[PDB]
Amino acid sequence: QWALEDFEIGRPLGKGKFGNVYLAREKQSKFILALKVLFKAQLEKAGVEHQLRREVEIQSHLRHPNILRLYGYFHDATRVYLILEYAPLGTVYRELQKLSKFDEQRTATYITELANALSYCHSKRVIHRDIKPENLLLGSAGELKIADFGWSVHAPSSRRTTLAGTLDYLPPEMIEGRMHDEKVDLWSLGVLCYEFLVGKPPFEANTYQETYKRISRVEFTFPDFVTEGARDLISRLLKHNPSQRPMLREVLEHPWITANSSKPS
Ligand SMILES: Nc1ncnc2c1ncn2[C@@H]1O[C@H](COP(=O)(O)OP(=O)(O)O)[C@@H](O)[C@H]1O
Ligand SMILES: *SCCC(=O)Nc1cccc(Cl)c1F
Ligand SMILES: [Cl-]
Ligand SMILES: [Cl-]
Ligand SMILES: [Cl-]
Ligand SMILES: [Mg+2]
Ligand SMILES: [Mg+2]
Repeated sequence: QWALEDFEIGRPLGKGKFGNVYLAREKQSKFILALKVLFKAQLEKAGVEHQLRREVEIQSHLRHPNILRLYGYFHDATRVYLILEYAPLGTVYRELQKLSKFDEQRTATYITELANALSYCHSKRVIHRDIKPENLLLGSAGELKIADFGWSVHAPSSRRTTLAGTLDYLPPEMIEGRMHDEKVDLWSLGVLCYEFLVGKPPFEANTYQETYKRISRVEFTFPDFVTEGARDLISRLLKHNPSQRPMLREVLEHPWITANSSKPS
């Protein structure tokens, strides 16, 4: 139905490994959206056609306040275009660069919004597996929305797709190429909570080889300013054994979360 001629393209919004994303306006309605442009040659070479389909499958059917909407799609023989909800306050990645560190209220509120969205997905045994700040977007009232569901699978799962950039948000069972389930997202929530308070993730290292070792051996420490309550929650999430990490319900009722979040569970 939609074609490229139906849109006026504008401000570049961001670049991922595959997605080139631009502000755009539909001519007849004046509707503002984010147009995510993918190159067919690149998708084919990397073998990630199935990730494009998964992203369309999940995000086109949902209507959750903390998950980014996908409205539709079209294509033209060199490119595929995804028509996305525009997030006008940008990425959490950009916001952390701006502020350097988040206070406890902002942090606990974001973790609440993340746990609300992921609780919905886990109830369907869907695991995201790629929760990192560049994939977390902000709505007009500063509310967090999870995006980029291309890596998502139903649990339990193995891995057949090659890992890309950083290891920093992935748990031991994922980097070691073992069977995995919902608890992968709980580990990543712990990594985020640390990174939001401290300004860098807990296993950050200057080589890939060293990052891998730090993750596999769960080697992290806290700076002096991180409070007892935040240490308790992060320590519960960053457990080597997935079965020992809490359920999202238990995160949402943790005393430090309920004391500091400005949003309810
Ligand atoms: N709906 C959106 N609104 C505003 N910016 C966006 C939106 N979607 C993506 N971006 C920007 O584009 C970048 C890449 O988009 P993403 O969907 O993650 O592509 P990839 O699948 O290639 O990682 C994001 O990290 C963000 O900077
Ligand atoms: S992740 C939240 C829930 C969800 O994924 N629902 C859904 C919608 C459409 C298709 C499939 Cl497989 C789904 F799981
Ligand atoms: Cl499809
Ligand atoms: Cl350390
Ligand atoms: Cl353990
Ligand atoms: Mg991305
Ligand atoms: Mg993607």
